[PDB]
Amino acid sequence: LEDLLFYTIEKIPVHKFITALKSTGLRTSDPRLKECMDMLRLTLVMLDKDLFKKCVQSNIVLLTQAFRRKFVIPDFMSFTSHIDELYESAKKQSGGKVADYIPQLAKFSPDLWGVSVCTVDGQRHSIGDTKVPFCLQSCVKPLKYAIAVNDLGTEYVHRYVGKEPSGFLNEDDKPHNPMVNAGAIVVTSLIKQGVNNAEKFDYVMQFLNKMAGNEYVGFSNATFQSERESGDRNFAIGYYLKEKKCFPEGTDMVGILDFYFQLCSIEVTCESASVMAATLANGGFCPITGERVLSPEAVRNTLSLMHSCGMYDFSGQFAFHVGLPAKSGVAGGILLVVPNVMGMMCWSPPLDKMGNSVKGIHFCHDLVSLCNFHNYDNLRHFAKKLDPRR
Amino acid sequence: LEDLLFYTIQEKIPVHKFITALKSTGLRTSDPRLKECMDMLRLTLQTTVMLDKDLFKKCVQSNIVLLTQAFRRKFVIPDFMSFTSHIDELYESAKKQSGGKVADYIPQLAKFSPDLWGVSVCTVDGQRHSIGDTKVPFCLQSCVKPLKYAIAVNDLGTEYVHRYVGKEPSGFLNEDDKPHNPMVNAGAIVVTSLIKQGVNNAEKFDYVMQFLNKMAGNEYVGFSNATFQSERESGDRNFAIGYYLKEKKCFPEGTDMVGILDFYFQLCSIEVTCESASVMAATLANGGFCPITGERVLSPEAVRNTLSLMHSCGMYDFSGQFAFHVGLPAKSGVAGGILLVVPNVMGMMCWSPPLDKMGNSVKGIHFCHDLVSLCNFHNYDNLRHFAKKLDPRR
Amino acid sequence: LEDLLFYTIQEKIPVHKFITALKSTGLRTSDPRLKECMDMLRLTLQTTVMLDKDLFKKCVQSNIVLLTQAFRRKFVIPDFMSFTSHIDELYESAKKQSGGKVADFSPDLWGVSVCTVDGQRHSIGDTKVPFCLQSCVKPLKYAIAVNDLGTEYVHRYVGKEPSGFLNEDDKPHNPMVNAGAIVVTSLIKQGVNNAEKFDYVMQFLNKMAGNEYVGFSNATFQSERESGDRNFAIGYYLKEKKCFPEGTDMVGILDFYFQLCSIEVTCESASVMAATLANGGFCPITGERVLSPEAVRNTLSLMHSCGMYDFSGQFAFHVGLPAKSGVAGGILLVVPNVMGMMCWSPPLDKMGNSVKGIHFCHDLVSLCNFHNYDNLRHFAKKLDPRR
Amino acid sequence: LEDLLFYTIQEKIPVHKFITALKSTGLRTSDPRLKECMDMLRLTLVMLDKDLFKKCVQSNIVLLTQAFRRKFVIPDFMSFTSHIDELYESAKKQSGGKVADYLAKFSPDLWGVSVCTVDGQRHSIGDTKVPFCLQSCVKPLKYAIAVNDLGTEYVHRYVGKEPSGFLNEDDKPHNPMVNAGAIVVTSLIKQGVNNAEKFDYVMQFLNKMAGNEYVGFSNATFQSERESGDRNFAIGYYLKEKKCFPEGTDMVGILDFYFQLCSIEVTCESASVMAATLANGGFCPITGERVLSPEAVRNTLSLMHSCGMYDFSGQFAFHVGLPAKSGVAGGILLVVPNVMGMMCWSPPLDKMGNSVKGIHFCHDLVSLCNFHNYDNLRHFAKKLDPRR
Repeated sequence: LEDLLFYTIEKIPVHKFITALKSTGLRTSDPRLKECMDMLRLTLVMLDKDLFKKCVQSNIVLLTQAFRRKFVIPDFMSFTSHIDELYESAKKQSGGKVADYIPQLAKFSPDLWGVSVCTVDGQRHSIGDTKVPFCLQSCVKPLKYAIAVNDLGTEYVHRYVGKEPSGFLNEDDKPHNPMVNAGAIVVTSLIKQGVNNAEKFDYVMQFLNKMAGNEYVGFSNATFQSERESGDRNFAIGYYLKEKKCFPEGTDMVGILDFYFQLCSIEVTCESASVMAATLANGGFCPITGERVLSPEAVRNTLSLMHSCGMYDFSGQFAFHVGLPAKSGVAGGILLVVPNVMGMMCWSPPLDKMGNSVKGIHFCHDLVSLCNFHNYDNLRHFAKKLDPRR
Repeated sequence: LEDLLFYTIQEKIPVHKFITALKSTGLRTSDPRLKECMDMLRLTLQTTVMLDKDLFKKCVQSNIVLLTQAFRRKFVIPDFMSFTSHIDELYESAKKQSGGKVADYIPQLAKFSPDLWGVSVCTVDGQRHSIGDTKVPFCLQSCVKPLKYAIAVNDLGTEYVHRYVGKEPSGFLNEDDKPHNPMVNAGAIVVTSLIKQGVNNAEKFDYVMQFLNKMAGNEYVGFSNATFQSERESGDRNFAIGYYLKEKKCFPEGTDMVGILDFYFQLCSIEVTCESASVMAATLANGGFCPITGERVLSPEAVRNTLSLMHSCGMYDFSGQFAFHVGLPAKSGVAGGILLVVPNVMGMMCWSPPLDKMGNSVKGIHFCHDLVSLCNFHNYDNLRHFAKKLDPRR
Repeated sequence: LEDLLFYTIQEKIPVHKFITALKSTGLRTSDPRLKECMDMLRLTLQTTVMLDKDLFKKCVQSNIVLLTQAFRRKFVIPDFMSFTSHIDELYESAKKQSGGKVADFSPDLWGVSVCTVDGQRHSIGDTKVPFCLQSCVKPLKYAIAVNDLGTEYVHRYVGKEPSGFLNEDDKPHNPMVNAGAIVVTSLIKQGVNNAEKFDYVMQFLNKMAGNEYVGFSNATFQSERESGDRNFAIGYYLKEKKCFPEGTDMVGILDFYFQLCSIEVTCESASVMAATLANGGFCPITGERVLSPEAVRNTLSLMHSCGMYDFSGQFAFHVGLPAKSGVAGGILLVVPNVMGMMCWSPPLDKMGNSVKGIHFCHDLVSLCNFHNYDNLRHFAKKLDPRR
Repeated sequence: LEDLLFYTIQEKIPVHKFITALKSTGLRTSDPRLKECMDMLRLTLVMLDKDLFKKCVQSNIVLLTQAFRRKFVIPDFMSFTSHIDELYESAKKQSGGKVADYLAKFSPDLWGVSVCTVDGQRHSIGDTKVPFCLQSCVKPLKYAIAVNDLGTEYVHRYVGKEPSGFLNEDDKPHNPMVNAGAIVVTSLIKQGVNNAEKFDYVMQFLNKMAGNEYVGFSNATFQSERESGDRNFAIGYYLKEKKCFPEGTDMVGILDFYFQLCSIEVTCESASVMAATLANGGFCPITGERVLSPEAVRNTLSLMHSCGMYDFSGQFAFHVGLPAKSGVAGGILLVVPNVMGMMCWSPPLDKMGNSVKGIHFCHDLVSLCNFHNYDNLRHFAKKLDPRR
């Protein structure tokens, strides 16, 4: 196992192993690599059979699979080369306008652009401004919906909200889906019922942590305050939803919107969020931690509704061309999921008429032109498309 | 080579025991890709029941690759015999769903017994299974919409086709005045206008028929003149659509709209069985390559576009719900057929005449829900973690 | 002058004889226009029961003109007694229709008040029972806005046409829908608090009613206030689309809005308001000009098209009279140039309109040609009260 | 009787003097109801005395008395037509809008306004006697015939009573004023008969309404409507599909009848009598004949009010406050209930599909006079009332 892996790389200089590992896409920071990385820390510049396996033994299974090219993208280093090329073609689109409707959204420089990819195997790549935290805004919708369905199951959740695109309420007298603001609001009321906004938020927060594999998650109070004061439309919705009895019994609405606004102000970076999208691409299992955050039905349902409802008015166009479930938000983030392969976060503040990141949208189209990630792309015949999984 | 495979089935090998092993891969002896081998076997049985290396290699030599993959269980569904057994269970479960009304609006659709129910599977590897009434021919009707839309996009390309017709569900014309998509009648009619322009219907129809043959691997494709006459006569709302389309200039220049409507009804009147249709379905599942004949019928462009639209628009008003729960591109028609594609896996046709309020076959819809509950074919199901679903792929 | 009148009713005229002929013109002795004359009779009765050219003239002098037109049969309904006879018959017929559901007031409560443009009054049923204007206030308050701010201003904020939340211009559809009524409410007496606002609208409402009963139900207000989720939704959507005038406090505007819906009237009191619109802005009993013709016309047009909720198209077609209904069960009904009236029954039909009222309005038009498009010269079988 | 009249008009009465007086009440010597009295005048034909006057005038003295005793709706007509002129001139200066090309022959310069009161008083200015197709203006007329023969309950079994805002909740067209409804109405009239007979009937009906003034048919327009009528065929098949026609209806035929109806020709003059008939409660003002039941006239006016102007109907009914019908030929059939009716014709149409000049004229008409539905008769403020 370890021995086998040992030769694969009479004495192994650590830095040689480190690079070999970093080329598989895995990060030394990987939670699943801790024991091995610690063991390396302990020993620390060259390793031998007995010793190597001493460090590696604990993680050997994951290390073997990285080195013996069994990850979803066998050649990651090449794949990231294309990601960079794509990232840069999109960088060249300066159009669109940053949402100014609140000061926190206005602050952001138009030229912040980043793409963070995390596969279902935990292979990571980043380019651009990945580490800059920004608000999930509408990107939180699929996430909290996932939490909702995960906790309460599909049937309960959809007693309250619809399964399809509108085209305020539908014929059943419920919001059309969780991706619209009315739907999202209703969903917000389903999560952790009978508890105060503080604990509710803590719960959701801890849940987003699991999804991120404990990568950066935060809260913008500045954004929250601005969301609250300027939230007149959301209030109009709340009051309508209340009058239509769309909420669970014993719901304090004004609280649900307070809660709702908070979720929208939850902060992420491209990195942290790409892992969240990976958890969705991995069937509920966080790729880096390996823990099961969400139930498959919750993930399935979410991926469905990001497909149909995800892009706002660009959803149909998006689904037809990109053919991938994705979530957009006013922050300029696009949470993009390629099922069974990877997930990613694209962030640029400038948005188009539809309200989606211009660069992100551009990048998504490009990404799918290049590789066959399109839902209806065929695995055996994809014509001239590049397949990163081979 | 073949040689290795001989040991993969004693010194001398009964012919019938080679057959049953082959037939168990889900493959059929009728397979066009098996012909050279199947013929050597039939010929050899003349020169007489049993074989030896050299004699075996004599028969299997041409088709070994396919035969090797089959006996090396390298096909999509490695255990086909087990998978089909589940299909039969789901079939029986749906057979118990007698609700729904057969479409009476014309004599040809009313002629059908409410109890005609069949399912046919064809994988991308040519593995076949059928149960219920597979052999009974019925009109595609709306099941033809994706197929003819595939043809247009194949010939004319995405960009052109969608100048005339839209890419998304309606939710008569969209904002740009094009029909909403190829899946609605307004769209299907427009698309019908795009195929084989500048020729008379007879040749247009023949072209479309050629195409359909290739897609069915030359299995049964036919025409019901009875239905065509009745579609023609009763087609008032299609004509309304035709005139609105002409008035709105949705058709290409020089289009003859009354003729395009004749062509349209003709296409709706094209006949298939569950078997022949399931192969057409598997082609879309196979990225444009007919799973049984190995020929490339459709461009990946066309196939992808079609699957997307069948996903969003294919189930009528049950589309949103269908895509959510079943999560497979599918197409329903008044005939009671459901053209179902599981990408990268297989394709199938479920046929029952009784329709639900949405217009979809009751037993079909029921079967499709069940199908996805059992196995993870749902678009967004995970290949690694599908919980307690079963995965025929392994 | 009055001389003539004298001989129109022997050497001496018993007073009762004068009152009874007067009350037959449909006029009421309480008519503010009759005050002087009636004051004089009560005084003469103190200085005692008969009148004479000099005594008479002394009483009827001040009021002659009205009293003259009254007895020259020159009012709009020349024969009132015979008209009110039919109203009573129409009342009893509609009374027999008990279908409908009360808002959640007895279901049995039903009543009709007629006030013509000449001040002629008739009342039957429970007409003194006070009830909330509710949506019946919408036209009245729109009339105030148009009156004060002019047509062009008011309609910068709200639309003139039936809906078919906001229209293409992002204004509410009209003053008759809630969104439109809430916006309109925002137009009246800007820059002042709700107390002074409410008074202003109330004094206006008093003039329209000829100072007849106008009141406010706080019980209703508190209810409409807590249960108002629908309107608060509308208030925020309105605020979000900037449909209000700059510097509007919407939460305050909504409170004002609930206040206007809670204003109480009676069938009688209200019928005068209706007759005011029928009179081109002049309260028929006082003679004061309450509203501008511009305002009165705009209101009637919108009551015609938008007034009955979803029954507007059907009501305007068949009845052809501008009218407004409210959840309280009242129907504000105006016959232009003729009269105005208030039908009130609590039980409502599926449309939100009073079962009895709606029935009455249909009956009314079938009998008399008041229909917008009925003809004055050839009405066929319809009776014409103006002759 | 007539003796009374005679003194009103010295010992003897030069005929021309009676003419000009007669013509000044707005009446026309061409007036059908004056026929007997006009006959007698040429019979005698340059002065008249009692006997002789009473001889010629006796015939119709009730009309001549009313006219000369200013008992007509507009007592001072000669003043009123002066304002109509001013209004006409004011409107004639609107050069905006486009002629319907889809008629192009018609010069955009053509503008005319014909007035006919409920008393038979006539006035014309601009291009009155140029014939033009009713087109959509025929819809209310068509509907009135239907409701006249078939009654309210039957006609509205097939078509709706209210504005749209293709079919309504009941699956019937929204009203007679939309092509869908108009087509349906057309299938209602004179059923069980061939289009040749159907057309003759509607033609005779329209004649009545016009008091036998010009009514005609443009085959040119008709052929063109048929060839370009794809929209109407689409509607036709949809109606057929939804079973909106009476059973046994030949849908393709109806469309043809429909096309023919839109191609019927009127002049501002003949058409104003039609509108006047609708203003007079179904009685043709000039003939005196009863053409339409009050039921039909009332229903027609209601629907013209709400549905008449296309998308401008709401804006129109609000401001103008008069029932009217507009058409692609640039015609506007305008009805003032109980007062008069008129046709305003200019080819160029605004974005709404309404005659630019006509619309402009109507607005001016109601600003000047209180003909507005909800204008008050006692207090109109600063408006002008032709009825006094």
